[PDB]
Amino acid sequence: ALTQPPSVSGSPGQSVTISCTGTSSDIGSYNYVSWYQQHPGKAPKLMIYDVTQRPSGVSDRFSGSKSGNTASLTISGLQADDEADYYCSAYAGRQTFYIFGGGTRL
Amino acid sequence: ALTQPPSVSGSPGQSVTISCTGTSSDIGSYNYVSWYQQHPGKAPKLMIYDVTQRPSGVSDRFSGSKSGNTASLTISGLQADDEADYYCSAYAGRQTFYIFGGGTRL
Amino acid sequence: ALTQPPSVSGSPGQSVTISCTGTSSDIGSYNYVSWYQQHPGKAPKLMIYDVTQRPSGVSDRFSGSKSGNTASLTISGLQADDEADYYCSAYAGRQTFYIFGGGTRL
Amino acid sequence: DGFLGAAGSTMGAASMTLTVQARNLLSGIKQLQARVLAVEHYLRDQQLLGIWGCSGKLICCTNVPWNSSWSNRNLSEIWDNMTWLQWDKEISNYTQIIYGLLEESQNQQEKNEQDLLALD
Amino acid sequence: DGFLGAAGSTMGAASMTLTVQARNLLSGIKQLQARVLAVEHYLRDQQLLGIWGCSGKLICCTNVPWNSSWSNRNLSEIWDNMTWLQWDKEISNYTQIIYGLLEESQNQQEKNEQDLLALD
Amino acid sequence: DGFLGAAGSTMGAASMTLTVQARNLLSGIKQLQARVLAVEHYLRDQQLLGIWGCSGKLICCTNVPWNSSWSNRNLSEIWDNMTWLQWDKEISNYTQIIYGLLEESQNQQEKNEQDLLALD
Amino acid sequence: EVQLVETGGGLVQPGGSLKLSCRASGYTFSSFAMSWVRQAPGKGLEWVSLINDRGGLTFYVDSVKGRFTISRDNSKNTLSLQMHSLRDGDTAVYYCATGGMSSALQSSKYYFDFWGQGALVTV
Amino acid sequence: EVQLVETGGGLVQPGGSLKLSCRASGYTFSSFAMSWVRQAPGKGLEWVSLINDRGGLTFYVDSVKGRFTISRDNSKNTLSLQMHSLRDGDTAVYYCATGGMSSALQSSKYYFDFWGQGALVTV
Amino acid sequence: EVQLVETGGGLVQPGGSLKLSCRASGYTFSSFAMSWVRQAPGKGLEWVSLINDRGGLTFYVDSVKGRFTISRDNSKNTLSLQMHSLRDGDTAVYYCATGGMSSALQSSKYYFDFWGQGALVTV
Ligand SMILES: *[C@@H]1O[C@H](CO)[C@@H](O)[C@H](O)[C@H]1NC(C)=O
Ligand SMILES: *[C@@H]1O[C@H](CO)[C@@H](O)[C@H](O)[C@H]1NC(C)=O
Ligand SMILES: *[C@@H]1O[C@H](CO)[C@@H](O)[C@H](O)[C@H]1NC(C)=O
Ligand SMILES: *[C@@H]1O[C@H](CO)[C@@H](O)[C@H](O)[C@H]1NC(C)=O
Ligand SMILES: *[C@@H]1O[C@H](CO)[C@@H](O)[C@H](O)[C@H]1NC(C)=O
Ligand SMILES: *[C@@H]1O[C@H](CO)[C@@H](O)[C@H](O)[C@H]1NC(C)=O
Ligand SMILES: *[C@@H]1O[C@H](CO)[C@@H](O)[C@H](O)[C@H]1NC(C)=O
Ligand SMILES: *[C@@H]1O[C@H](CO)[C@@H](O)[C@H](O)[C@H]1NC(C)=O
Ligand SMILES: *[C@@H]1O[C@H](CO)[C@@H](O)[C@H](O)[C@H]1NC(C)=O
Ligand SMILES: *[C@@H]1O[C@H](CO)[C@@H](O)[C@H](O)[C@H]1NC(C)=O
Ligand SMILES: *[C@@H]1O[C@H](CO)[C@@H](O)[C@H](O)[C@H]1NC(C)=O
Ligand SMILES: *[C@@H]1O[C@H](CO)[C@@H](O)[C@H](O)[C@H]1NC(C)=O
Repeated sequence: ALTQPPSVSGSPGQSVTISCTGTSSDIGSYNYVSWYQQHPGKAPKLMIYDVTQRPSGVSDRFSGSKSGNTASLTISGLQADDEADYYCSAYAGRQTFYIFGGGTRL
Repeated sequence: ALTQPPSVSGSPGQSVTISCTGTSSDIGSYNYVSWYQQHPGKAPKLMIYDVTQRPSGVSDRFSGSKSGNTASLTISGLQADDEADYYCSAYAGRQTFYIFGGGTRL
Repeated sequence: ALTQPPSVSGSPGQSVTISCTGTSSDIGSYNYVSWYQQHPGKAPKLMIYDVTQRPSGVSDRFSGSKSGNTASLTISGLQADDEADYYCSAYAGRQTFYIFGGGTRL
Repeated sequence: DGFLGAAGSTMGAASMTLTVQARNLLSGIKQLQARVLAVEHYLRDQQLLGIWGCSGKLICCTNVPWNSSWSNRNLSEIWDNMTWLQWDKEISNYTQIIYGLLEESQNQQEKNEQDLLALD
Repeated sequence: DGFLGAAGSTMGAASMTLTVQARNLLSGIKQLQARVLAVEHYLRDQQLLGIWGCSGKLICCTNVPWNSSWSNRNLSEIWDNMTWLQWDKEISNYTQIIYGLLEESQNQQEKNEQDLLALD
Repeated sequence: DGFLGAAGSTMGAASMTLTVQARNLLSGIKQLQARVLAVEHYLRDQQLLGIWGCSGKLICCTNVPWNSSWSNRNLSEIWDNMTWLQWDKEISNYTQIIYGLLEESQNQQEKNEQDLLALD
Repeated sequence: EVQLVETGGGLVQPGGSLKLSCRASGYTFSSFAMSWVRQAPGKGLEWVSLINDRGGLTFYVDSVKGRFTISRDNSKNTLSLQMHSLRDGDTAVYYCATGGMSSALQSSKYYFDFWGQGALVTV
Repeated sequence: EVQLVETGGGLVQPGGSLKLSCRASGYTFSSFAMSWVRQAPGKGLEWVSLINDRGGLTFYVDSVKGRFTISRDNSKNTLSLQMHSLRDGDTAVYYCATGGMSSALQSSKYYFDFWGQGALVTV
Repeated sequence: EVQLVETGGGLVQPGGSLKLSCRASGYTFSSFAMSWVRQAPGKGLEWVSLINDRGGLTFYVDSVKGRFTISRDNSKNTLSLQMHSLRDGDTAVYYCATGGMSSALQSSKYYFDFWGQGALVTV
């Protein structure tokens, strides 16, 4: 599993970063670290895919990157409706297809 | 190894069942669960092979079946000369060829 | 790793044997057990290779053999300048290429 | 024995002489035409083995199940009590069906291998 | 469809009919010369596939990277919006370059396999 | 170099040009007969490689041990101090023996593979 | 536009079985790989199984390799997961999702593009 | 009619070796696969090794893979197991048996069809 | 006559990287396989990595498989080991050596024929 902070918060309008840390066999070796936003009571929806790509229909406030074995999602302009459980999901090769991190309560 | 009851008994003439329980990678996946009867001081002889097949020369009182991961041998018409150590033997694929259970003292 | 005596010694001029003991998957299966002499402060140099072969330039006092899973280096005619840390190195196949033993202080 | 020595032998025993007949498959205008046609026949058989995914093999196992309608004989009956001439007559009417299935099986295998290779 | 039925189809769809065209590749002196030349052509293509390390395969993945100068189209654009005739014209000038690279790649692979096998 | 450029080179160096000679192996009635015979020769060599279990390979390792009676030279002596012409003359008398052993080795391998595949 | 709806059973006892099927609409079903992901009631998400677009090649997480079967019918636009044994640790909301794989001639995914609403499987 | 008789050594010390050979009669030896099974004095049966009918392809249980060699001579009707190291845990009655495998062109076995009397190997 | 000289960095902190290069002279570099061996300050020798004579095929000890890259340039007569992460347990004197492999057409080695002086890498 990937490590995520149990809880992240900030003032409305502030840019808030949620990190995800893995190892060399997953985040490091493969540039496929997607991010999902799960509202309570709802199914997760895709927010970020590959490393820096954003699905059509997603606000330009959600962006991210990868360095070493650490990936991060930065949400600029924090809104009241952005507080949801966020998850990172990394490709880990053919033997382990996907590894999810623990959720972060924003 | 496969699990068998340490001891089984019954009245002469009674139908007595000796079970053998394995897991999905052996009894479950492969329908090759033979049974052997080992008289004290003697080599084991084949009593049942495949799942329901009986070798020629074997009395029709010995029969069996398989359900889920449990195989069983039923001996109808129990005789005084049928008390012997019975073993189940299951095929477990190419990596583990055969697994024997603990003996049952009938 | 291979097992070697922590310390070996003898009188000058005496033939002194340093053993190396492994297992069947290494010393036993493959006849490639080299020996090295490491003088303090210096890089190791090759003394014995294969099982009984000696590199050109090496004195004929250094010889060895293999029996079972035990290899040995015998140094006849022990000199004051022969006291160095000796190591055995065995080939262990394709999965583990080389295994070194602990050093012996002669 | 030599070429076709196993023709009267059981199907099992004759499988150990597959190389002998194979060697003897390849070994004035009409004569030249005959040689050209022999070459084309040989290549048609090799192409067919290629399509099925066998290539340079004399014994090739596949993923096509036996229908049981083509022949309902026991496995030991076929291999121990029949010759290849009798077998060829026995399933002549199903030869093209079997060939079609073999081609389809290899096509699916090739796509699955390609997609398996595509995984990073 | 049958022979060349997929000629106007996209590159992706036509890959499922590779066996049909393959079967139709092999299927008075001038006529005999024509048959001989058809055989030589077929064998030249088979030899070339052999050299590249593909042998009896219709779809063969390799270790040669795409240069991006040969064609800079998107992967989905090439496979979903083009036919094979258009593609063949688009990269005609780079065919021999690609073939040369494929030959070199297999030669290195063969040596590495031999040296890997040499390890006790 | 090009075709046969390595003919005078050592056995080791010439193994890196195996594809060049291979390409040049395939590249009025008497002329047509000559082309047909060239095709038959090529196919005989390919069939022989197929029987041995090598198929589309230029370097093929096998399971037949070296007898030591065929040649007792050192491995480095053969590969570094001899040409292929000298080697071919040196072991000409044992060529058919080696070929026979190679055929037998593949036959056993095929049966063992089939029986290994038969295990559930 | 694009929709995925999970339909399946409710409460199952240990040692039984339960089939869960996802119905797809709004896109070409046969053009995308499908997978199942589950969320235990008090935990995050974990991947369970993956099937390609054709349906012939499948992958599973080791914890379910001998218990779950994943299959699809591209003519019925239906993805089915048939689960056996169903241990107490298998209680979770199961979701079907589009993505997770691409068949060599398509651009890479390695992400789950579209998610259904999910169905709760209780042991 | 069908008979199998084990002949071999008695008491061996740890680190030594012992060869055990099974002589067959009453059936065509070369037509059947052969295997060895052992029974510790106070336990049940366990499989030790398997050799096919030709003798070229062999399988072993992991606990003896680097110690035991199984071979057969179909002209001598003899099955031989050559054991090395022979640890205290190897004390058992060893039996040779016909069955356990079939060479693709034969009906399936996956059972041990005929057993010998056995011989006791003591470490 | 034959010489191998290691050149590289000194003190590195955990999480960084360090490249160590061995320069060869006195023999044909491209004719021999090369390897790296390390000695912790208070221990004996252990094998780290092996590269063949061509440089295309490499092997590593499991403890460094995801961290170290071994490469060679046969025109520059240079062997390079690029190390990442560099944990406290990686402090050692690193040596480059000729031997450890032979490319099928050469007589067997399976020994390290020639050693350099070594360079100390401290974490
Ligand atoms: C011919 O048939 C007889 C049947 O008894 C058999 O014993 C013999 O070996 C056969 N010979 C062959 C196939 O050459
Ligand atoms: C056997 O062949 C018949 C057609 O003759 C077909 O309908 C049936 O499905 C086949 N059996 C199998 C198992 O494919
Ligand atoms: C074929 O096998 C069946 C058992 O499934 C048996 O009843 C029948 O007699 C066998 N026939 C032959 C010719 O062996
Ligand atoms: C093939 O079909 C013809 C139809 O007339 C029939 O007479 C013949 O017996 C069939 N052969 C086989 C082997 O089914
Ligand atoms: C021809 O092109 C049209 C484009 O709309 C496509 O729908 C149709 O399937 C194509 N037919 C072929 C390639 O046979
Ligand atoms: C692409 O081709 C050019 C020559 O046209 C070459 O210089 C360049 O290195 C190639 N790119 C790659 C990645 O090989
Ligand atoms: C190709 O991919 C790029 C993104 O890398 C995109 O911007 C472009 O529009 C794509 N072109 C086509 C024809 O799909
Ligand atoms: C190939 O080169 C010729 C040079 O005249 C050029 O006209 C033609 O467009 C080129 N074709 C491609 C596909 O690059
Ligand atoms: C010819 O032989 C000489 C021997 O000194 C060698 O140096 C040279 O490279 C050889 N040339 C070839 C094989 O082309
Ligand atoms: C070498 O060849 C001779 C026959 O010339 C043969 O008797 C001998 O057994 C062969 N050696 C090996 C190891 O096969
Ligand atoms: C061959 O190797 C032996 C050692 O086994 C050696 O004595 C002999 O001189 C070598 N010959 C050549 C030509 O290298
Ligand atoms: C082959 O045999 C002939 C027999 O006369 C002999 O003269 C010749 O030297 C032999 N050649 C080899 C390479 O053994």
